[PDB]
Amino acid sequence: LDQEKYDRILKEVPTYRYVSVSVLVDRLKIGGSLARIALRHLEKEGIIKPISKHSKQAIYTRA
Amino acid sequence: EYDGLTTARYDDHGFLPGREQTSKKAAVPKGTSDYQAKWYLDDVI
Amino acid sequence: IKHTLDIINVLTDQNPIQVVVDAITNTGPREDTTRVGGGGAARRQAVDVSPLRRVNQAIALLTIGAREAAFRNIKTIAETLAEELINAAKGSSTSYAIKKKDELERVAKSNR
Amino acid sequence: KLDTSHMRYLTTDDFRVLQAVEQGSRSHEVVPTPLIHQISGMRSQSGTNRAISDLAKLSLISKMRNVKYDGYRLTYNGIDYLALKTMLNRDTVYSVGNTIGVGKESDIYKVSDKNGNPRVMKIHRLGRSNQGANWMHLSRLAANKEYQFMSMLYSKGFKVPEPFDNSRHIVVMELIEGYPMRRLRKHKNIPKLYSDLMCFIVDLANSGLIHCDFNEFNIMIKDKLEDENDCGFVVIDFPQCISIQHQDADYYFQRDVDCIRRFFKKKLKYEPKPDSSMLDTEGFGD
Amino acid sequence: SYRGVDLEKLLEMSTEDFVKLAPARVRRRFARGMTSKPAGFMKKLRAAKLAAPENEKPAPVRTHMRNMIIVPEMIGSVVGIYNGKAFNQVEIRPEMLGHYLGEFSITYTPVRHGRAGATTSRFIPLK
Amino acid sequence: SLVVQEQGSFQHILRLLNTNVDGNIKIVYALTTIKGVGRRYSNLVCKKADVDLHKRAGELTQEELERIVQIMQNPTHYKIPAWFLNRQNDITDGKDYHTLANNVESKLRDDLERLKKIRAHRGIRHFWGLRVRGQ
RNA sequence: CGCACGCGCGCUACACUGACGGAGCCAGCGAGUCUAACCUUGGCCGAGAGGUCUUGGUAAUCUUGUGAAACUCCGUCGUGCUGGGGAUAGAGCAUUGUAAUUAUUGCUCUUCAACGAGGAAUUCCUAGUAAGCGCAAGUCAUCAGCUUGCGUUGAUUACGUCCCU
Repeated sequence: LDQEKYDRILKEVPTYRYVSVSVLVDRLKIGGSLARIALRHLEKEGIIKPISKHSKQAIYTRA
Repeated sequence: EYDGLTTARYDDHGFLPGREQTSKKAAVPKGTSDYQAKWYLDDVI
Repeated sequence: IKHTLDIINVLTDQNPIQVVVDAITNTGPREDTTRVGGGGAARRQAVDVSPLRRVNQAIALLTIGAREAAFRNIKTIAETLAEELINAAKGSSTSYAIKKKDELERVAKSNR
Repeated sequence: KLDTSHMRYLTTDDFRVLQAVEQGSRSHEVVPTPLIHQISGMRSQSGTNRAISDLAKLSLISKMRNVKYDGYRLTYNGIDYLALKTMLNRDTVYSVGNTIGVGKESDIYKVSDKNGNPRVMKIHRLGRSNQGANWMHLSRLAANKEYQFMSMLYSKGFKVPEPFDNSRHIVVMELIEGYPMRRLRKHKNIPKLYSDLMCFIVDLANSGLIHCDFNEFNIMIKDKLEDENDCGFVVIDFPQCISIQHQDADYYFQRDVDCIRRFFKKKLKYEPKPDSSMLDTEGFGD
Repeated sequence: SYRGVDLEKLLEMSTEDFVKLAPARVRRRFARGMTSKPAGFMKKLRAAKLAAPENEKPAPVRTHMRNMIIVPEMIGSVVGIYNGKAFNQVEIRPEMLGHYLGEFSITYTPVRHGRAGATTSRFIPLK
Repeated sequence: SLVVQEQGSFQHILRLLNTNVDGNIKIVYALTTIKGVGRRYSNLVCKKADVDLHKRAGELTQEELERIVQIMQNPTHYKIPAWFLNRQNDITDGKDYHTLANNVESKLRDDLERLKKIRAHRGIRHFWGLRVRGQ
């Protein structure tokens, strides 16, 4: 179980309607503090478009 | 009977009798005012 | 609204009012009871309020539905609004505000 | 607020008077001056205005000097002191006070009986007090009507406490050393007593009076036996009682199915075991 | 026994020095100024060990405050101390360290929450 | 961030320092789950190890803690904070006890053993607070 | 000012519009030593507190532009009686008051409580009223919580009569 998220994102970002941390909860693994960490390195893949930045409210948009 | 009672013959509309149930406990340390005697060494058994 | 609404600007919306063409208005209120005096039995009558209730079953339940139904929510305040105006056109009945949508045309119909 | 300490200065001069004038203020509201002697057969001037000026400060009577329709009225203590005097007269209260308990039209006043075991003088004063045309008419009769409607399941096999006397505002309820469902911590038989909340309104439909009103103060695990803790039920659920003919039972019957589902689950995170029951059986099996 | 460190160092200290290591609500008391009210107390102490059956029990000499601090030096003497009226006999030892002589007080016939018998004396018997 | 998973490695609950310093809370506040260690003890380790509070924390290595054993294991040379602790330079002993789950409550109540055997406040009434308030 | 019970008052916490490390740095009803111990504007003394080792003031100048607060932006944590709260209490610090005791509040850091907008009943509301947030004062030797204000920023719902009274 090493890179099953690597294939089930690059074949499932055009299957999942959004990109968030609640995608990961469908497999029931982690709910916790490894989430606000992961907003600044995720979109180096390059399929979903970022929109806005705010330090208290870091929000982007699904595509 | 003069000393084997709780209430005088006032029954015949008045008192509920005030019961003084004596359950004394010792006063060990030294020096006592009116107050502090009963709260010295209360072994509440 | 401005920090949230680009998600709603994806789902079949060029400008974000285009699905919302047929969404806000189509909850048009037609019928609601009054509290009958009754004399004892507090029954209900088949009468009509002005059409601002199934409006407020869809708009005042978005006032709570944006802030106060996102107050103490699992997710945040403004970003549980990724769903609030997608399919709000007609009766879905499986939601926080659409569950009592049939109950303006049947509550004033059941005991009338 | 309350006064209590204006009573013990009297003599027999008011004891013949009271329930003659209490049945005399009902036959003839506000009584003028020279009638306190002559309703009771008390004499005209043998210790008389001495005794009425004694009663005057005590607020159980007041000098309502109107224009030839004078007033001697048996203020608010004309019910209150004189029902204490009535329980001194009807052989229940022998002195006043070991009392702790607060409501609005039900104060819990902890007393000891003629027997010696305790009971409770609950007092009825609604509107606080506001005692007027119907407020006195209520607390006279809501002490009498609720002397009649606390036995609706005691005869029928279930737990309703028993009333004793109905003196003018006073309703005497043994005394119940309760433990409500906000005071309790744990239980030994949980899943029996959730399905018995469907089943208590089953019992309430046998007598023809459905009761609802259940908050966290309601069901007293009380103290019948102190040592071995043979507890019981006190069910403070009464005043949401509705005659079933009225058109509100569409949402009273559905309360019996899907409204009690929180307290044995959440208060007692422990998700429950048992079954339930409707009241469609109780429509026919009264 | 005063700290655990050497006892021939600590017992005869005044209102000066260690409290400049201690915090300022009990440093704005003990490291400001010695308050020498226990200095003529020694002069009555030096006679309160002479004519006793020695090492055992001297006389209960009275003392009537609530913010006065005793220093441990004086193993073997007795002083009666304020408790609201009377004078609690204390065989003065190093077994009290910087706490009030007038802390010897809980001054009431006790608070009736378990046996409420004096509340029964205020209620109403009634004619 | 990094779309990479692992092979059975990460837990969710640990058992660390004789009690549960967990594998979902860090060094800092799972040493608050056990009683006796506050924030800035392991947050002054941040200027020497750069480990702050921002993670789900079944990640700790027992050799980074060995440079924190350079801060822990002898309580007499190893940067113990001096305006911080639970009980600290005490009337009880005199040292700054930044102790642990098994060593706070045994080093806490020598101010409550004392004063009214000594006739003042805390030597009968706190024993009354153990002969009555403890049962 | 000690606590078997009960009420009300305001203030909060029960969370991700939350507060935190710092930059974006505004008001006024403004108030300050006479025949003196006030308001305070130099770096640091100091873990911190200010002394006013100094200075400026009979006053919109010197505090003062009360460089006020809620605060806006780079970094902090995605629901876990929780990085929510400091509830209770201890240890390392003062400005004092002739001494902080029943600590008088100003000061660094841990202890982190009930409580999942909470049963009954409701408090005030229209062109400037809800709603927060400050300032400084009789409280000040220790601050405002009450208070009278001013200032900052300022929401759903509306011209109506007895249903409550």
